[PDB]
Amino acid sequence: SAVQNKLAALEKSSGGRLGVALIDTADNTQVLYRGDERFPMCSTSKVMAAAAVLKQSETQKQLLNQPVEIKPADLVNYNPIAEKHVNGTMTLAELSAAALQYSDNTAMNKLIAQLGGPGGVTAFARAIGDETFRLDRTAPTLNTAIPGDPRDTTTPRAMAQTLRQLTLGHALGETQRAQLVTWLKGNTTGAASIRAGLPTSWTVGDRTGSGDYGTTNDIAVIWPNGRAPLVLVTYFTQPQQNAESRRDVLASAARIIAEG
Ligand SMILES: *C(=O)[C@@H](NC(=O)/C(=N/OC)c1csc(N)n1)[C@@H]1N=C(C(=O)O)C(=C)CS1
Repeated sequence: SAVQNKLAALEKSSGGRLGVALIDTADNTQVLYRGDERFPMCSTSKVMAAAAVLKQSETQKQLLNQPVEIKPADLVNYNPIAEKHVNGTMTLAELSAAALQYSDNTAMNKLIAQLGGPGGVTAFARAIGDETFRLDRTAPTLNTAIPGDPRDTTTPRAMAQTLRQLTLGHALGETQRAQLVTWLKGNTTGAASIRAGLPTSWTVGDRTGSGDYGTTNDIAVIWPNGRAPLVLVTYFTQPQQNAESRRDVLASAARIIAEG
């Protein structure tokens, strides 16, 4: 397709490896670029973890208000919200918001711990039909993004299908799906990523990720106006261990999708 040549040229003009999956929920048509290659998910894995806790809350009705202690030993590499509540508590709802809206890695680990370890996150993926997602490590080591490492990876096609079901489908209960939508719409870390490539009149919720090898990720659900919503995954990683972030590549991929 014309879009695929447009993305291949963007990739060639980036020096790295680009993966894209778009779901047009008008006719279930899809645009895929390296859609079945594995990419390090990095902090985009927070969507699966937060959704898995939301699924638990369908049975445990008060689970989101459960306080969780934040201890000095819980702190890791990037802790913007959790560091404000050390020696106190945060609720699972507050931890979910911190993970999904500020990329707080301590919050992600509290979600993982609530699910019984990384295997509890992968389990929820399999329970909703995602046979590709795998979470193997806690934060921050899940973001090492080493070329060829199968750990903590998924494919663009699989993540796009999962994100649809979580945010627009019925993989979650209605109150839970709406809460995840509110959290994603309120993300603060995505202004330079997919959001920067789309028309200003489209509503977006997304969740970014980054890691070594200049790994720069964003997954988003997009509501243009008066038409069927979109689901877009843009993953990008580079050959150099110390490569710089390239959020502009995700913005440019979204623009290219949006054109077609
Ligand atoms: C998720 O992607 C998080 N990334 C990391 O913690 C990384 N460290 O892993 C050892 C990392 C290495 S280089 C880099 N840019 N991140 C958090 N995610 C984001 C995000 O939204 O991209 C952050 C900017 C805070 S770290």
